[PDB]
Amino acid sequence: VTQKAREGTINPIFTCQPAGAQFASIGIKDCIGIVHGGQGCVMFVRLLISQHMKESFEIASSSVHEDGAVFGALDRVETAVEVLLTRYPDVKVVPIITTCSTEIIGDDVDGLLSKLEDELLPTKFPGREVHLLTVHCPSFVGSMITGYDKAVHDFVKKFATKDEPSDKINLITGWVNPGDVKELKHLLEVMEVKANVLFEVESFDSPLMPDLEHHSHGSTTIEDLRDTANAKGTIALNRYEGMKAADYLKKKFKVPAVIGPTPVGIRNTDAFLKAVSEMTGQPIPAQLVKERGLALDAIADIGHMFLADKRVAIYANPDLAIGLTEFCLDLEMKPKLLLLGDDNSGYVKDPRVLALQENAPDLEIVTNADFWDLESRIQQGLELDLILGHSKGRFISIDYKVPMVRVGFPTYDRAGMYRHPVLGYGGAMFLAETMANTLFADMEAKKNKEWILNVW
Amino acid sequence: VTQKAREGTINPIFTCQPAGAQFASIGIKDCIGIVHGGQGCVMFVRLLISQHMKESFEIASSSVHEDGAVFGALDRVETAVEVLLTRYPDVKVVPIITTCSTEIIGDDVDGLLSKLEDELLPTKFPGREVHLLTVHCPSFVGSMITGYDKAVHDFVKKFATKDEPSDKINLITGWVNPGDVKELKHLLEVMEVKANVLFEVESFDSPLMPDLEHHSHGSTTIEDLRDTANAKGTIALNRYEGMKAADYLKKKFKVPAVIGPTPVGIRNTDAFLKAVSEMTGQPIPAQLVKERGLALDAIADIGHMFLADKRVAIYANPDLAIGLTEFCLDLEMKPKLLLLGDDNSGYVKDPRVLALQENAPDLEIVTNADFWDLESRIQQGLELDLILGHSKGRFISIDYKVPMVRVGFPTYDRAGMYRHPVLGYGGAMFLAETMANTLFADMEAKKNKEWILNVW
Amino acid sequence: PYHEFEVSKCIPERREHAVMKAAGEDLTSCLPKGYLNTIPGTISERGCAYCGAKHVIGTPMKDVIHISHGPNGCTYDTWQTKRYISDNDNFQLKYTFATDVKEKHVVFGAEGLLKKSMHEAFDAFPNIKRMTVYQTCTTALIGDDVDAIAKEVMEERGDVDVFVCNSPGFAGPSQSGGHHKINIAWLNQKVGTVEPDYLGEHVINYVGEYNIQGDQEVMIDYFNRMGIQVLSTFTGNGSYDSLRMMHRAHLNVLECARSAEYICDELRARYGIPRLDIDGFGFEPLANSLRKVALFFGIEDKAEAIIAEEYAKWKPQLDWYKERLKGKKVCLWPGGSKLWHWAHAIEEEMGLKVVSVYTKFGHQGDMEKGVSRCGEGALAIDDPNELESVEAIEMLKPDIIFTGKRPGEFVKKHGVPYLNAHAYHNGPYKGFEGWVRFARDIYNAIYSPMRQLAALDISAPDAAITSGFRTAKMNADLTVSDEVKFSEVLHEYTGKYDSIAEIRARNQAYAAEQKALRDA
Ligand code: CLF
Ligand code: CLF
Repeated sequence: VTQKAREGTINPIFTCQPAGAQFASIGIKDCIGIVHGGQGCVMFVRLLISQHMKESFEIASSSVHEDGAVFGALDRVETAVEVLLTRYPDVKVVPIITTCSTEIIGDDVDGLLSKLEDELLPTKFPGREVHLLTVHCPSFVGSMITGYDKAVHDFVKKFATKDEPSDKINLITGWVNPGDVKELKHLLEVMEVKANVLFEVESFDSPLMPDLEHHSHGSTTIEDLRDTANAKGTIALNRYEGMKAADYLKKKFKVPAVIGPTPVGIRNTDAFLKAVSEMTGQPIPAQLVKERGLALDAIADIGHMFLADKRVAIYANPDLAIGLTEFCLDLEMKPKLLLLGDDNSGYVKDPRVLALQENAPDLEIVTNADFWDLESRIQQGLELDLILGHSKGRFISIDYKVPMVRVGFPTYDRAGMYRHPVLGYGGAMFLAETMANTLFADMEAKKNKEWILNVW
Repeated sequence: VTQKAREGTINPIFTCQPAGAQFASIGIKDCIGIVHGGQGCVMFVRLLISQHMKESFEIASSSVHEDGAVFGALDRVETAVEVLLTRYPDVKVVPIITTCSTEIIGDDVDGLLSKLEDELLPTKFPGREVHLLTVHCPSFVGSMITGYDKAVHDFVKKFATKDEPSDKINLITGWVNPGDVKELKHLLEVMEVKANVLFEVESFDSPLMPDLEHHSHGSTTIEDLRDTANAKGTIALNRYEGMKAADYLKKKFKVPAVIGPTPVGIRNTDAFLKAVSEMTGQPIPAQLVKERGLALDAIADIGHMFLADKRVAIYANPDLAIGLTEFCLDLEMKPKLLLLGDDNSGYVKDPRVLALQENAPDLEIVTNADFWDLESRIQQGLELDLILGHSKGRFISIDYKVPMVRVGFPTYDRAGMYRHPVLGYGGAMFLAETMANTLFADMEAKKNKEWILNVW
Repeated sequence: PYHEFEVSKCIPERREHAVMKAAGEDLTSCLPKGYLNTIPGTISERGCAYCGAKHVIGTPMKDVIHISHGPNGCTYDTWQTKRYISDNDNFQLKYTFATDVKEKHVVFGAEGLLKKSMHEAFDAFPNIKRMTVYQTCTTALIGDDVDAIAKEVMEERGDVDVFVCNSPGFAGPSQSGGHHKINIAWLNQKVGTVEPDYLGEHVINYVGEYNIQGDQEVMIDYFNRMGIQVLSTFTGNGSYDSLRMMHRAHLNVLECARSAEYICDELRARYGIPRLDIDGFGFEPLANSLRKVALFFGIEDKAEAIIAEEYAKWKPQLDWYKERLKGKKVCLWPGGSKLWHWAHAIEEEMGLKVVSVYTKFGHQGDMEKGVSRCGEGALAIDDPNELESVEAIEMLKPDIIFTGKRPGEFVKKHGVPYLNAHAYHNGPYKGFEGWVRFARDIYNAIYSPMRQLAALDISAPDAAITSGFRTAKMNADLTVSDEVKFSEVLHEYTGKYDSIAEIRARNQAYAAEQKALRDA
């Protein structure tokens, strides 16, 4: 594994921790977060979520200015909570996300919560159900991935409450698209398994209705989060985006936790379903065999004809990127470069990465990568047929004429990618066919044996 | 409207009538057709269906040779029926499809059916349920569209039988993909409407199973076809692919027939649902309003930003092509060329076409077109941003650098296009987004304001 | 009178940030406040001072490494969100730089990391010899001395030049703090440090233009045709070294006075360079602006020739859309100058009725400009929040809204179409051709057949379900007369999807020709 030798960043792959906490927060029903810090820290993240989803989500700011930084800005947070609660009477959850600036100056937002709950909520909102929490997100640590992981842990720790036992499991999806959640919920529904899904982000896709306006929102409720303590078990798909919350549930309420695999491709979907079957006692039914068979038939049409020996560079959220690498290897492609864009120390200990090093021979893994890793390797002579990654690496694809399949977050340069799964059997079929069609369009653009697309 | 001035064909858009009858036949459960004529007439059609579906379907030949042409070849058909029935014990429907050669020499296949049912079936297959019919398909008349239309009429006329009345309607889909049928069946199921669907082609997409092999087949049964006579009404989506069967049902059994519209795009899907609602008495429910709203939200993201004023050439099956033209006009694009690839005289009297002539100003409609119509118009200076059409026009797209969205039949140069709808609200969202993504990939390949794909 | 919103009664400070124009009032009667601190928790639209400095003014420069001293997040958040293009192969859009400050650098100092990051960036891009270092929140609090590091790096390389922008996000109420900071910094550090190679007979500085979708290239084309040398452009499609030569221009042609008036006022005060405020948008404002510039140099006849030619080419097409757009209501919701650049021209030349304007960051000067150029009854808001915007829409019922992407996606879910006031839709919107492109965008958004389809409830018992198609022209022709509908002089927009390719391929030809003659 190669750690990036440069210390500065040229073209970052991820953004900072507060952005991840904000993205986790928008997945909860009746939740508006307050980002404690500068206005850019919230406005850019709302724009970035808007680029991915083409929808607007409500996140607030405490609006720290020069006097706030010099003199302390806890009064800004107190004002922000009051203004937000008076003007939005439907809000029940207010997470207070710190940024780099207020993490440096040491604003004690935890202690402020106690004062607010003892003074402001009982006085000016008597009888109203308001839950306040803090998510500490110093942007000079980690990345948006670690920010998301920490926020999920913080939401679960705030709400999970022991009660009567439930037959449900906890499914912590990780940072996934609305299309991914639909696929996972479909799998669980065929298997006849009830779950507390963290998070229900299908309602991110909101309809354009004739009369009743209907805005984009999350659908995970406080009741879902409260009931996490009473589940039969927790399956966290992403080790870097939800293992902290699952570890908390195991340690505090003795809820057994199964971490991974990310169900990318046929084989990892099987492993995910087997974990669900072990946790719940529910057999894998014949309908899933058929849906798996359909995905495999599509893959067989293109596999050793078009995907075998294709050279691929992959970057995404870490779990998705690693799972995509494994799926590409199963499809007989040749992954050449895997970019893991932050400083997490668990990558080199990850059993999935250790297996990749053992049996993926011509694959280079760069940890703490940026896009200059990919681009400067191409300039030095790395030859690729395909890239899997999100939209901020689009100019590498455009300028060096390597086609790219848009996966992960954010994918803003293609229409409706958030509505398609990359997880499950449906996602595997979608992924493999999108790779083939991306390659087909490239052969036609370059006139590269383009006559061969007739009797395959 | 322009009729093609040349008399010969350069690069035909459709194939001949027998191919259409063969495609209609593979949609019936336990049906293997015998193409009466030369072996090429069946082998090429099996290959063509294979190109579209990447699956193999059983169609037989009577294998007419030189002595079969000079002398009679009805003995070949008698032998073919016996051989096919002995070696395939599960077959119940055997349509005899004639070709150009046996239509020219006047082989009396209708009279042969009477002899076969009086002598061969009672004697060598006693008690076996075998239905034989003829489909007369002289390839020097019409095209594969007229062949399909005639075969649907012939299947319905063979089987439809008056019985106890049924609450079902008849849905004659026309020549559509398995993805199209799934969408239409979804719409009917939300509306709570039972239908005799002609044809059930979702099982064209067969799974790759672990143990028990399962081949591609059609799922419309003899019982479905028998019950067509007892329906509340018939909705034929395509005027050129199913209006004859619907007219027969009205004339013979007084089953009211509603012809069209082809539910391509938002507006025509509404009209189709209103026809279903009028026929059945069933209201349009709120779930369909939501699914329609979702499709409209996707369209609104791309419409006046990327689709408005795009110049489009369209060819497909006639009904789909006309409906695609109407959808493109609703999307604010500028259709420039519509190619209707056969000699049907109903196009110029088609009310949809008359409306296009009235309010689509810069649109040229070519009837009896071939691909040289499109290509020679580009060589003379027609400028296009997009093409909608099937795969046999791919070299126009490749050589003149006009992107193409693969619609209709056959689409063999892209993976899995048969699994996506172009009908209904789901099809409208899929169509509009595929057109946007085709345009996006083209801007990136040509570096044509490709920086603009960031904050749309 | 001061407009108080139902949603803002609990925050009474908001009352004096909105006015409604009333007959019998002038600028001295009432005026919304501006350039104040933001009320926390309002979900306002405001950004940070780093945005105003780096994202808005700094990055447009095309031959510069723009490196932010801070963690990756600030750099990522402003990357690939803007549409200022350049003829340097869009270097400023494709490459972005951070020092990637970590916790060890916060605790122990990040100046060694900054120096090493600067050397790495110069090493990776050896054809780039210019650099700007931007402060973020993190490195501005801890007291990193960027200026000393820039001095050290310059002397170690010997062939690079570094500009320092100390504009952290918290240092100001909005992007406006950033505008002011970067203007004064560039003036004090960089202006006067390079001499022009050639000075023509009529030299201008084009100030306050950021080349959104080629807006600057459109304006350079006009100036070339009048024989006017644009010494430098601040800063769209601008080169570092030309901007160091600003002290040698005969005239400052100021487009956006919200972001660049500081450097213009100081160049006027120091070097005696006159300041000429112009409009780039509209037919009549753009014509008058060209007339003034040509008049200053005594070359008026050249401007008149451009104007006649452009009117003959584009006025018939603009009037086609103007006839179909009369009486339609619009909310004008940019951040800054585009509210007063557009409010009067859009009403006069497209027939639209401007029912509301707002600014995110503009001072009281922008509001006095905007209130002056708007009609009576228009709603003028300063530092709007999301709930105020919803209330305004429910009160004013606009047919289209000009706003940002994310605000546009919000108002979409309330029935209204939007055009991107910031990044444009099918831009550039400057020029005579650009105004026609703007009118077509407005007409396409308003008269979309999809918009009427979305308004239709198909589950209603007697729903007006139809089949076939409709076009925007069918919808818009329902509003015009027979004389307009069958006019033989009005026709739709006849322009390419990329109008800048031909304009840019003309500015470059001119440059080549001028070089040839000069070198001879
Ligand atoms: S055995 Fe061979 S392919 Fe067959 S016809 Fe004969 S030469 Fe030709 Fe032709 S037009 Fe269609 S495909 Fe046939 S029915 Fe006639
Ligand atoms: S890493 Fe914020 S955008 Fe920045 S200069 Fe401060 S206001 Fe402006 Fe991450 S938490 Fe945020 S986005 Fe950066 S500041 Fe830090």
